[PDB]
Amino acid sequence: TQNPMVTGTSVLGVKFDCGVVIAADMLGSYGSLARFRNISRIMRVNDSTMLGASGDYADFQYLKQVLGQMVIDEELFGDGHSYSPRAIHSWLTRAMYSRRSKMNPLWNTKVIGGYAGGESFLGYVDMLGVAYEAPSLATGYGAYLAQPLLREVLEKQPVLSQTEARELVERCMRVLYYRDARSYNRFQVATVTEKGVEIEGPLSAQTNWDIAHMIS
Amino acid sequence: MSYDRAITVFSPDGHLFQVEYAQEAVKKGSTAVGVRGRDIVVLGVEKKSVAKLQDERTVRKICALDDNVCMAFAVVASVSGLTADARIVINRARVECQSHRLTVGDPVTVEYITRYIASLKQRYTQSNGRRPFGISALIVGFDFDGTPRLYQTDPSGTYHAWKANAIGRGAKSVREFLEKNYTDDAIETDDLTIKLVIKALLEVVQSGGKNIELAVMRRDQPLKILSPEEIEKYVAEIEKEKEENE
Amino acid sequence: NQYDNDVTVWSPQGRIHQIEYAMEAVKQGSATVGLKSKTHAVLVALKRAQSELAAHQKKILHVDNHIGISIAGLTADARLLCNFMRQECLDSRFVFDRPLPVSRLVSLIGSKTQIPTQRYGRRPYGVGLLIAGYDDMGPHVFQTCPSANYFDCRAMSIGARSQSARTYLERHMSEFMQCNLDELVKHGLRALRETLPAEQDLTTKNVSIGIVGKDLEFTIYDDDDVSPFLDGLEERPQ
Amino acid sequence: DRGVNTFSPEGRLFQVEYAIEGHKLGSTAIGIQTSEGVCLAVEKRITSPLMEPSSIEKIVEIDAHIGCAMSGLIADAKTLIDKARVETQNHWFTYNETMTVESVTQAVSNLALQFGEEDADPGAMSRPFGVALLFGGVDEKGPQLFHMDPSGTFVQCDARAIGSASEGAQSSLQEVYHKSTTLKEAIKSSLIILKQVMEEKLNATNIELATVQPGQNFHMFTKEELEEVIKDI
Amino acid sequence: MSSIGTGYDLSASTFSPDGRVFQVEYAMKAVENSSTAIGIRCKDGVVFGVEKLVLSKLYEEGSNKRLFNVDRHVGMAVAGLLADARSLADIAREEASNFRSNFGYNIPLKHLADRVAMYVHAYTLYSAVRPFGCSFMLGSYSVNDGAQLYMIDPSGVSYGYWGCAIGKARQAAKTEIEKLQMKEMTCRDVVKEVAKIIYIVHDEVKDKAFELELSWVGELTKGRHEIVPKDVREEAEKYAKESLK
Amino acid sequence: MSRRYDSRTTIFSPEGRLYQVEYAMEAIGHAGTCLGILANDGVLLAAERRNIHKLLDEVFFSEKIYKLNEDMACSVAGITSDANVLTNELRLIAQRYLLQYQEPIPCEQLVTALCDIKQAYTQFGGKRPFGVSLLYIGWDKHYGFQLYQSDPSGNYGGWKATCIGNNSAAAVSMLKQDYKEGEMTLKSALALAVKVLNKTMDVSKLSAEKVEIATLTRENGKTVIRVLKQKEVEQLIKKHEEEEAKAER
Amino acid sequence: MSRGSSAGFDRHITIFSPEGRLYQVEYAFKAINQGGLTSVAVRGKDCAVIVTQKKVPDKLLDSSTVTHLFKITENIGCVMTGMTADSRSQVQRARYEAANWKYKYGYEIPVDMLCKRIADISQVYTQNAEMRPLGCCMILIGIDEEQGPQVYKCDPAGYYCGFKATAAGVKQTESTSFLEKKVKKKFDWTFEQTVETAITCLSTVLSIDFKPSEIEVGVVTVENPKFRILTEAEIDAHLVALAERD
Amino acid sequence: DRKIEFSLPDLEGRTHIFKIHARSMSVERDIRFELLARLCPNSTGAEI
Amino acid sequence: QIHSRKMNVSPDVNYEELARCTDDFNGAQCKAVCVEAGMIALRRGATELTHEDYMEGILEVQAKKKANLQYYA
Amino acid sequence: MAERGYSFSLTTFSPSGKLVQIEYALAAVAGGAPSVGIKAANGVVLATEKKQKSILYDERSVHKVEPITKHIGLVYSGMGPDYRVLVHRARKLAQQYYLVYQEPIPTAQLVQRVASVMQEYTQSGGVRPFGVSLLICGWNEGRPYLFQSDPSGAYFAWKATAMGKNYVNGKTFLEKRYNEDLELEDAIHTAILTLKESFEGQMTEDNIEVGICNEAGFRRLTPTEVRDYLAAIA
Repeated sequence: TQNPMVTGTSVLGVKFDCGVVIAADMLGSYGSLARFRNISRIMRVNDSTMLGASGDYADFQYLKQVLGQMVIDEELFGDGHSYSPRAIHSWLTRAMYSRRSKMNPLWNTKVIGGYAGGESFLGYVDMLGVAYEAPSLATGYGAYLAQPLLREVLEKQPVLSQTEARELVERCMRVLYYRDARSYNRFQVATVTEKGVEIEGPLSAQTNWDIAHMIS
Repeated sequence: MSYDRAITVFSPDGHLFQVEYAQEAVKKGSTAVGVRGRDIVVLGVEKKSVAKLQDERTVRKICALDDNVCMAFAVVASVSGLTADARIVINRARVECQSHRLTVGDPVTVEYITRYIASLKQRYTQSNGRRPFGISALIVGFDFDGTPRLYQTDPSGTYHAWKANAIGRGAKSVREFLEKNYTDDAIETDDLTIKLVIKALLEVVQSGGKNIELAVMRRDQPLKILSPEEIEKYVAEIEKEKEENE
Repeated sequence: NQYDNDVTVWSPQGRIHQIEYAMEAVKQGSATVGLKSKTHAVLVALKRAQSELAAHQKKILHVDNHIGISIAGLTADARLLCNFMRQECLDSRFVFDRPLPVSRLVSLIGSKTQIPTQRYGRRPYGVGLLIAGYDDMGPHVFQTCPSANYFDCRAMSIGARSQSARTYLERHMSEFMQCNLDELVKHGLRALRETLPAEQDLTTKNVSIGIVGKDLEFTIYDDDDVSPFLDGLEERPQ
Repeated sequence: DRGVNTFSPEGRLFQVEYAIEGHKLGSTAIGIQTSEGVCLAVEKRITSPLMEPSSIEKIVEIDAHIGCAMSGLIADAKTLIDKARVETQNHWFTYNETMTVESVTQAVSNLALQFGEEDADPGAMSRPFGVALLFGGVDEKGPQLFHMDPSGTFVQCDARAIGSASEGAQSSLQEVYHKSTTLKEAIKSSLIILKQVMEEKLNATNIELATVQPGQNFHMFTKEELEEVIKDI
Repeated sequence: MSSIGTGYDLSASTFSPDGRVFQVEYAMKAVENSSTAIGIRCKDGVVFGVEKLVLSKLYEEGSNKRLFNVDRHVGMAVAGLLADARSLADIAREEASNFRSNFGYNIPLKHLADRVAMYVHAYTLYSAVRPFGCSFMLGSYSVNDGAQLYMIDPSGVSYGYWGCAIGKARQAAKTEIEKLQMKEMTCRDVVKEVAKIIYIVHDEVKDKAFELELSWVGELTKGRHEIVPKDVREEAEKYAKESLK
Repeated sequence: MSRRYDSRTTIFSPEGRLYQVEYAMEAIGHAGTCLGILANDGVLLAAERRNIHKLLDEVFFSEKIYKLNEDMACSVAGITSDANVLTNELRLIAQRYLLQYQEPIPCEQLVTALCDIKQAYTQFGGKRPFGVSLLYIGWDKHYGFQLYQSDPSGNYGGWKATCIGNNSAAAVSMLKQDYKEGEMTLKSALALAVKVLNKTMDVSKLSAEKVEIATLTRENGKTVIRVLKQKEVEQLIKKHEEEEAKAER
Repeated sequence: MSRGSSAGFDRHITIFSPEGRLYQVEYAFKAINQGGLTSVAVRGKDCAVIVTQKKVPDKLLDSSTVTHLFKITENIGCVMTGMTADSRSQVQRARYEAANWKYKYGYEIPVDMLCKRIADISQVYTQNAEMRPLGCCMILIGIDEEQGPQVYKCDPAGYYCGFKATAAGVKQTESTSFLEKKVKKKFDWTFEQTVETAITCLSTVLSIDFKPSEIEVGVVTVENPKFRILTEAEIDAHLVALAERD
Repeated sequence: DRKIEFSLPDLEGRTHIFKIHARSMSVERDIRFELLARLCPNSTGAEI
Repeated sequence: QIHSRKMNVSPDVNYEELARCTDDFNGAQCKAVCVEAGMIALRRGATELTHEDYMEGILEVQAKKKANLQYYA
Repeated sequence: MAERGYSFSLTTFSPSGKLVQIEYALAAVAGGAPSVGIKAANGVVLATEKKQKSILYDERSVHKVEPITKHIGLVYSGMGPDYRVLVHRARKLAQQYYLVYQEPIPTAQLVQRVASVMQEYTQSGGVRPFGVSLLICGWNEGRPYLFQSDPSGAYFAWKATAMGKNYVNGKTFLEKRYNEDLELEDAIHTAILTLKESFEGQMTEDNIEVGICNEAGFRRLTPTEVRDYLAAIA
């Protein structure tokens, strides 16, 4: 059980899976330790025309992964005319890489969430710093996994999948809670959705504020 | 370059050119006979190619590769008395034998070195640029068990054990000759074992018994090369009995 | 003759003969049918034999228990690819952890078969392989031939006198998708009977059948385990 | 300078057609499969009774419980066996059950056509195997004997005889053996067939008999042990 | 004779008295045996149009492999020996793969074509492997230098074109492209244009019966190389049929 | 045969017997005579250098007789171009032996190390066979002064008098004939060396431009090897010369 | 016949012909005549100028995209002359060699060293048994920041010779002769002069005279710290000046 | 119309023709001819 | 095609499919093949030349012979 | 078969006993520019025909008498590529030598080491020999040196020799005119005459380069300096 002291972190990557789409929110803020150097930052990338990848935790470890997944995707599409890669092979091969790098004791964690459909099935895969792949109803990794995911679990517990409206209220609730409870981040989120044409998610914008407990 | 010229071409003969050809060399230069005895398996050579100003210590036609396995050879090719080809084969086979001891102990068996040597020429047939060695060695020895063995290898690299086998100056001829002399009595008696070797050599006798060099080797023990002087003692008496059969 | 002794000797046509001579081995070798529905992929094979004291040669091979191949041509070249393919599968579950797509493997072998046709004197592999597979996408019937060119086909038949089988597949292009596991197998027998004379039809002992699809994993059926599939005997014209 | 492989206009390798002719020159191998074992019988190809029948590499061990008999070019066979041997003993170490006789057969057939030199590969051969092999061993489904030949044709066999006349070796098998019958009789049938392809009449000296059973496993026979199985001609 | 078909091609370590080895000239002949692949360059992408020779109607997609995806902005339409077609696809692609990792950006076509061209000529030099003998085009839309179209022939010569066609009807086709406009106009207007050239050139002493395949690589597909949709393909084809008659 | 299946050493003979070696032996005969005679306080080597021309820079006195080690020297008969790689190789082996053994290296050991490289070149690796026979001269304390002969093929023998070069057959028999055993001294073996060298060679005059002479002499129990300089060489020639002159008309 | 002799190994694997020059190397020169690219390079004191046919056969080709001027260093430039297949392979090779060097030395490369170094690489191609020499000529332009503008040319095999004025192509002998008169009666150089002299000599030999979208003139001027392609805008200006000049 | 490669008599075909000649002259019957035919390579009818 | 006109046109022969199977057979050789195809057909009790009949004819006409050396042939 | 394959190869031996290949290499050098080298015994001179004719050659960084190290120069004939690799390796080896001893390499040790390298190509098969014959000059230890290394990979000691165009005639003049021990200035005069025998088309305003090696060291000389000697004796 591990968690390296991160320098340049993306704290949170939100994710809930729906019927043909995924809605992801990705933190705008890039903390480089305590100082927040860069907000503008979208951590969700476009690999290909039917895949997307969104990661939280170290951003450096992310940028190393985006080009590598780019060369793996480039080998696979060559074979067809418009064939696109399934989520599971790329995410699982990367899992084996992180299990090996975890054993090497000086390393930095990243945890990514891939959405793709390259099969006859829409796959939601995760590669973690610890490694494993699984399906999830609603997901959050890193700092989300620790504190909001449990709030999400609470919800998930009697009602297996939430509605659209209820996920939006939670998102709004959530950003408040992260700024308040975790440090590095900001309220500021980018809303990114991936679909069968590519990933679309414009620049991170400010959203609801409340670092007030003077009112509580 | 031509198809026939190339090292690759399996030929209508149904067997690779360079393997076939190495097999047609196992007569002429030097003669090596080895017979099996209970107490000594003995190899003898005739012709070390010595003018008797040339060192006999330098030329080994009977070299002990192990401490209970020894081998004697002969072969055909261009330029007489040719120490070189035989000499590389002694060097790789002897080191390998010492390396075997280090890995898995005690004196290494007759049959194992012979298996290694036959495969050594074989692997070369796959390997780049390499033809097999044209050599047949009469691997003579005792096992760690003490079970006497007499083994022979051929140029392709198929090996068989025999009770007694002879090569060189016409392989086929010396094999045939040795079969009249061999008896089950010959193997039991220590005097007869030496004479059986000498008896095959003599049908291409050259220059005394000082030319002919014999060794006895025992169960775990180093090669003992009998004096060039001792050999002469057997030849004078035997040579007379020899004339009569052929 | 002369072009194929080497490879670097190019022809006055502009096409290498070593590849063309390699295709003719495929004509010597066993007739095969490979067909797909859209849930299943069926390999219907003709077994040939050297002795009838010995069991007839299994022409469905396990590459993995989800893709299998049926071989037509040089057997030594076939087995060499069989092993190569087998390891690739093992590799794919080992790293990726899933059932290997047929599509990733035909392309990978297609890259590898090109290399010795270009290497000086070396063969193009004188074997045509029909890979029948059901992966996550659904069924694929793939052709690799001695040319590194591969086809994605719905149904094709390769091997000795398979041409006669191909004509019946064209009539029944429509029927394939529509067909069940049982039905698709009866068409493979129909296609397979064309290969053989108008004096005779199929027997249990010269037919090997390999089924992979939605219903069950890759199982190979031998000498008399073919029987429940087998029943269905259709027209052979003169 | 030149290539390696040469296809004939007939549509098949020249070197592979030559490799078949290669088989006709050598020893003979008969293997007979029973559900009580697989026996392999081969001649050394005698010319003197001084040649021991006690320990001669014609039947060699791939594994502790798999024996392999060769025909054709004898020498070259020992290299095929060595490659199969390394694969088989690693599998035996790992599994501690049995190493499929069928896999081993499939593996060797890869070595038949692979060969390159002259600006291809230094690690690959300059020749085709003109070896045909009978791998007879004991496996978890049962005792199995597989036949491989220079073309690379892996086929499963209940009973197969291959020799210096391929047509001859099998035809004698038709007369004498039938698939199902005792272990003792399977050996009996190997020897009769072996004598038929061979020039000369059967003796203890001319052959080596090795039986692989699930009950005894591979046994390499020595001269006292040879006399026992000879009794049944 | 300007070529000998036995003598000076016994090894790939040869030259010939004119200055060019005969094996390379034969390699242009190999491309003649197959049908034509045309690709016309816009400034908003490239559009390919290849005619694919068919023998059966049990063929489905990913058959013959006339269109390859070299990258997520590089397209390839090929002509000639399909066997040879797979290795050239590998060579371009591997160069692309290393490039993507290290450099971290979209490849400029000006660099790729010369870089690949070196490799195509490099097999010809060697006698470890024989010359190539399929011809290909690279067509890319990038922000790196815009839309660019190159053609690399099995000799290893790389040249710029707004319109190139490689086949056995390459000479007749290239002239035909020059009469039409496509240089400045969008991929959507162009697709129609690539199809018609193939039908008009289409002879019965240089080609056989074909099914049309066309391909995008431009702004509409958002960089990436995809095959044109069936609906769109059939309108581009419908003009192609009308234009011949 | 009716055609060689050689044209490379990555392909081999149509008999499996290597013709190239017999042409190599002929190559020593083309080149000038090399002879070694034994002495009872040294060993000396006499060789005919490639250079006969008047114009010699003469910075080297070693151009066919190379001193390798602090115990051994060798000579070349054959192609000069071949020695240069060999001589540097021999230096490495010779010092390599000392490092482990630290003994006055025996002549039989140095020669066997070299024979490994020559036999491999002929078998594979695509390298052309050698065309030099080298004569190794050295001292060990276990048999004495020794002379060994190495052949292009890897064929070796210990001698105490041997000659190769300018028809080998004649030369070895002649060198033996004039050699005596246990009657010798270094000055007289040297005077004799020129005389025999004169007879095998076409010249009846011979000079230090034509010839290069080396001694290996053991002093105070250690072997000092020098290849001699021209004025010293001339003195051995003039000693011989008076006798040669009487033969002549 | 032709230069060299077919007999023996010299086209199967690269081993010298009787001439002592490789069979492939003598043939290697002939490869320029195959190309049809005729170049003359003239050296100023303010710039080094190269003028070559760009070989655009039709305006269907894009004049910009087609090139034969390459940027092989940070401001060293070259032009390719001869068989195009050879020419791209040489360009890419030169580029690797160029980058490595720039780093090591740590500053931009002398024109002389770059030509010398490619000349060493091309010998490698000659010597190796699989490969064959390059059939092309690289004409490098650049201004050394000591000596001044230098024009070098490397031959197909990898011959190197110094040049202050050079020509290469089909009509190599004729182009060098027109330039030889101009070198003798040396004008004082400026951007315009040097360019005018290069084009004029190439236009006498061919006797057509160039179009302003069919040649590519490449300069390394003191005003640019980059390698620059003149393009149609600049060339058109020099071309109308030629007719009028004399 | 056709090309046929003319090949030497197979193993059954040579045994059969020898049998016919063998009976005519004085031979010991149980004949070792079969053992020799199988051992040896392809042998023509003239040869037997 | 031209040869099928000479004899008869069966539903079974498909020219496109046939071309793939075989390699390097010219006109003269082909005529011999069509004559051979007919030989097969007469044995069957047919007048039709089947697709299988054309194929088989190809093998008899060359150097190739029944009962091949190869163990896949 | 015939003689063609056997004799040419250096993957196997010539049946002549000496290799027909090195002889081929000398012919190459004959087709090259004419080069003379003479050790005076007051210094060494290397002179060669260098093609200017209008000054078409950069003589500011590229030459035909070229320094390996401080006091060693080489002048060459024959194949141009073969030489360029030979120069670069030779300087590399020299620099390793200057690094270790702290003395620039002498000609006599250098030729022997250089010969080992050229022998490797004369041994290796598929690899042809270096087709340059080198004239190495030097002044080290207080003594001038001139050596000849031929394409075989052998080194020979000469006081004066000739290469390039009509070498047979060069060697004959050298023996005839040359005397042991002379002045370096008189020595250049006979070297320019040695070239003049088989120059071809004769010298223009300057169409030769000479480099001198002496007590102060090896220096290639400038076109002006070179011209002064040519007036004295053409």
